[PDB]
Amino acid sequence: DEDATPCVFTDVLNQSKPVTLFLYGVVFLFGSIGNFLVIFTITWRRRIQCSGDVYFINLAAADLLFVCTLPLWMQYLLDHNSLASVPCTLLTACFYVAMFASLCFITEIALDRYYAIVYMRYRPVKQACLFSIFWWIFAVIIAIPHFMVVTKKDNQCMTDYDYLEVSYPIILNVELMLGAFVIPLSVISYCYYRISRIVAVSQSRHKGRIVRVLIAVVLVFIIFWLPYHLTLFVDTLKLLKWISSSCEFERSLKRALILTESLAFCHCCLNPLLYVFVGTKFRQELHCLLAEPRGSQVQLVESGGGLVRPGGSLRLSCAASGSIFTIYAMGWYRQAPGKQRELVARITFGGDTNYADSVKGRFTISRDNAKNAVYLQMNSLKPEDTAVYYCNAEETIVEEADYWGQGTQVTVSSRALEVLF
Amino acid sequence: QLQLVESGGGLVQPGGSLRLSCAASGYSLEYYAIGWFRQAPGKEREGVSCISTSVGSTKYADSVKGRFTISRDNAKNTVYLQMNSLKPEDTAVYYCGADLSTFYGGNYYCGDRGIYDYYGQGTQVTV
Amino acid sequence: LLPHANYCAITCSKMTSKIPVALLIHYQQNQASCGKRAIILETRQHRLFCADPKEQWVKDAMQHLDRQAAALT
Ligand SMILES: CC(C)CCC[C@@H](C)[C@H]1CC[C@H]2[C@@H]3CC=C4C[C@@H](O)CC[C@]4(C)[C@H]3CC[C@]12C
Ligand SMILES: CC(C)CCC[C@@H](C)[C@H]1CC[C@H]2[C@@H]3CC=C4C[C@@H](O)CC[C@]4(C)[C@H]3CC[C@]12C
Ligand SMILES: CCCCCCCC/C=C/CCCCCCCC(=O)OC[C@H](O)CO
Ligand SMILES: CCCCCCCC/C=C/CCCCCCCC(=O)OC[C@H](O)CO
Ligand SMILES: CCCCCCCC/C=C\CCCCCCCC(=O)OC[C@H](O)CO
Ligand SMILES: [Zn+2]
Repeated sequence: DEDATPCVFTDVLNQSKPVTLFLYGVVFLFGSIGNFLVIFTITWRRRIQCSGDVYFINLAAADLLFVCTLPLWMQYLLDHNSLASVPCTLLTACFYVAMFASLCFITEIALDRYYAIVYMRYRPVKQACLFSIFWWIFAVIIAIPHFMVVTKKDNQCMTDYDYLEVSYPIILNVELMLGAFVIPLSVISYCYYRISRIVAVSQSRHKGRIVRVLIAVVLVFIIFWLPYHLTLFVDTLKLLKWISSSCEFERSLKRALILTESLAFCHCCLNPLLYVFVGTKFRQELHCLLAEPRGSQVQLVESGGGLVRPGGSLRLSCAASGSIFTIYAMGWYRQAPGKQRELVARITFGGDTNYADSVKGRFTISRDNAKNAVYLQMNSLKPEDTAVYYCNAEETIVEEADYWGQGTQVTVSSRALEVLF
Repeated sequence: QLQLVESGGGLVQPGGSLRLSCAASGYSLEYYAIGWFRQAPGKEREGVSCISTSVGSTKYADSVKGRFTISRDNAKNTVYLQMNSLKPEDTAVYYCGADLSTFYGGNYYCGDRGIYDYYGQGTQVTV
Repeated sequence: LLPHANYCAITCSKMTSKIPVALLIHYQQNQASCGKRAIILETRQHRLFCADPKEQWVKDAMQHLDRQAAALT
């Protein structure tokens, strides 16, 4: 009579369940905290300045929707009766919408930084918000066939395989393997390879850390997602009858699927450390909110200062002497003798401008991307504007703003001159 | 704001010695390059001395190099120009101004033809 | 929860060719399982076997067992 008998998993599930519940609590703890600090850092007492900030918040929002479902799933593991047939599908919906959106914006980070570095295509804040809407819509419509089929059958929320064809779980794995891993990893790898190959030869004073940051993004993505997709590959090979599979093999593969699944959930906790909190600007900003023998590289040469009577006009000019391709925004700062440094005019390469309250309406800031030049027309000058105007430049990915000029003097008054000879 | 006040004068024949005391009123002048310039009745302006924020920089005129001596002091926010061995050419109304020209970095190096902005009422040195 | 990593206790790899109607004692519909609908046939030998539900010989074996399994009826 003998043939293949049912392969039982009662002990594998009993040993894997405590690990999954533990990791779920860990992912929920750090994932919700880490992604809240991201949104809090880029919104609290500050406007969104670049296109990267838009995608960072949207990335943190997708991770938030994911981690907020884990305490619901924890109640599901502790007792299967707790989840009905209608919240499961809806709760499963938030898993795939948030999962695909997380991968969509991760891909958009590389693309946004790809077109900016090599193709000199900069996106204003207004456009980044529009693309985020498109990605969220695209993430929902592409997840429909992934959660709409999951129902509650035999008191377990499961993929209803009886109402589908036998080819469906094979196609579902192949689509998930290439759609969620191959394609995202190929884009972010090609983009960051092209970017790294350009920055490594530029004269940027952070070219070293820029490459290390971009490599970490790729490495972390692999070391957290590959074990899950590599287990689906050998699971798909099992369903495809390409390899043999005994009962013991299916038990080892089952535990691997459970363990590697909890490993992949940790990746949404690392996204704040991979994009946002790796830049010094976000490090200094978070501190101010949490409440606790030769020249080097590219120097900013300034010119266009001088003296003018009250009501005149001047044109300050600033440009980068070296060849650097990672600057995304520049601005002007000033410091009167004995006073602190204040912002007067900042413009990004996308077009979004930002002026101070006292200056708005008199000075007009403009830039040139092809020459990395920024000009400040200072019309209707007042005696209170007398200070030393410094030029500042900000850098992408590394989020550094340690590019400063020597400082030019601008004096607006009824001065007196005395030639010394 | 910052306004300068000079309080050094008097009437001394050639050979006398006065002290030109320029005090700052409103802002401690640790941060400006302050220099002295004079103007005799009927003549154009001309600078005689200059001192900066940096410790080593100093400037004097061609006809007074060595005869005068300028020095900064944070006591009462006052620089001093000691006039020694006066000449009839020194008969002029001296003014104390702050130079706002040639700021290389950190400190205002004293410069030729430096624009002055905050200067006092003036003192009369009759020789 | 990602696919194939759900908590199912029973998985069937192959179905039985034929079970004689006089050797089975009980069939239990899968309380929980990963794959398609699978009926667990318990023989007189107290050994479990997987069976496909959409079969002519399995359908009648489910009518014979269910009728005789009714205690004292
Ligand atoms: C840098 C990356 C690869 C980190 C390494 C993660 C390790 C733990 C990953 C990489 C390849 C994965 C394996 C791929 C294939 C299978 C065969 C299956 O029958 C048991 C699980 C098993 C054995 C996976 C276990 C986890 C695994 C070994
Ligand atoms: C960052 C590091 C810790 C990740 C390491 C991955 C570890 C935790 C996971 C990934 C795949 C898992 C293995 C995959 C399959 C099996 C076969 C099973 O019969 C025994 C457990 C065992 C051997 C698992 C043990 C733990 C395992 C290796
Ligand atoms: C089962 C029924 C559904 C279950 C639902 C579970 C709870 C969902 C909570 C998600 C957190 C949302 C975090 C906040 C997201 C908004 C972030 C934000 O401020 O907006 C971004 C901005 O608009 C871009 O420009
Ligand atoms: C609660 C569990 C505790 C686990 C704690 C793990 C924290 C380590 C982070 C790993 C991934 C993020 C790595 C960030 C990669 C950045 C590398 C980088 O920027 O290099 C530094 C630079 O060269 C000089 O500043
Ligand atoms: C087997 C099934 C596998 C499924 C795998 C799915 C892979 C999805 C990838 C791309 C689709 C997204 C297309 C989005 C097109 C947007 C074009 C656009 O917005 O243009 C911007 C313009 O180029 C400014 O640079
Ligand atoms: Zn019988």
